[PDB]
Amino acid sequence: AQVVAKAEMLIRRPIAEVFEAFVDPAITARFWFSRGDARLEAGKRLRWHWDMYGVSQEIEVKDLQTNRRILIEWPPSQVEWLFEELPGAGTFVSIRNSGFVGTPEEVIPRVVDATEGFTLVLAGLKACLEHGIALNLVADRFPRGL
Amino acid sequence: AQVVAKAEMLIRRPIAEVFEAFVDPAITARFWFSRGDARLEAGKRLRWHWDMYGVSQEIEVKDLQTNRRILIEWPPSQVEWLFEELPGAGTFVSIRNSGFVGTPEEVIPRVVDATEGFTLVLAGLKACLEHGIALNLVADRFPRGL
Repeated sequence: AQVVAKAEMLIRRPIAEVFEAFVDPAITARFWFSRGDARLEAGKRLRWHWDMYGVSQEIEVKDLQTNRRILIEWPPSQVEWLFEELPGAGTFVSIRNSGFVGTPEEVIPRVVDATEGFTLVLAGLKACLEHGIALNLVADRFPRGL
Repeated sequence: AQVVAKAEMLIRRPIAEVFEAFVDPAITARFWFSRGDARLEAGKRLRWHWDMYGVSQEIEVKDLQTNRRILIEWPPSQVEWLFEELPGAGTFVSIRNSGFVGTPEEVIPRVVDATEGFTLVLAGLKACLEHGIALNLVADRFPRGL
């Protein structure tokens, strides 16, 4: 029974726009990381940077199906995005993160943190695309002086 | 040693306003449930309603410490809010939900569901108090159709 961190949300915009919001880093940087090196494409390695932490990460696009699926791997934890149209209303986005190894008891906190983090990604996505607002959920989860 | 679903977030408003957003259902309903049939007080038995889902839950306020802590029980799962002034930034809010039973792949999907759910509460809280916007995360998490 694979242990999966999961977050899902309806985004009330067309699927081509909601999919592009994860492919084009100039959009993704409105709600998730600080900057990304390039557009996602199948088989490509690239870096995502979180300037407000100390952190960047090289990722590899393992699968990219337009308006349907994104699978990326960190060099073997993986994160899958699935996009389904809800006709007339928008795009239902589902994020699943797998690859947690260890005692289940050491993984419960890791699964908690990943679930909250991808839930933040979707809520920021929604505020950005439906309201034009930068909610700053990623930065404000870990404020200075914490 | 207990399993906790948990979500935390900085809300950039004064602690008294951030605390009151959970005590007054005319405020809480802007980002979480549909309605609540009383203001929270120590020892009160209360119902909260999610009319969009046809669901309602009776809750008991076990502890209410003004601007510091709320502890609610459902008939026994418990949810704790802690509120802490980050003087140079705002109000850091932490939600911890305990009362998961079983220790395997039985509790992990439920701690995931709960972590996602309380993360949505805090992002909606942030959007409502900092931007005055109803993000509608709760209703749009389980859209009818699909």
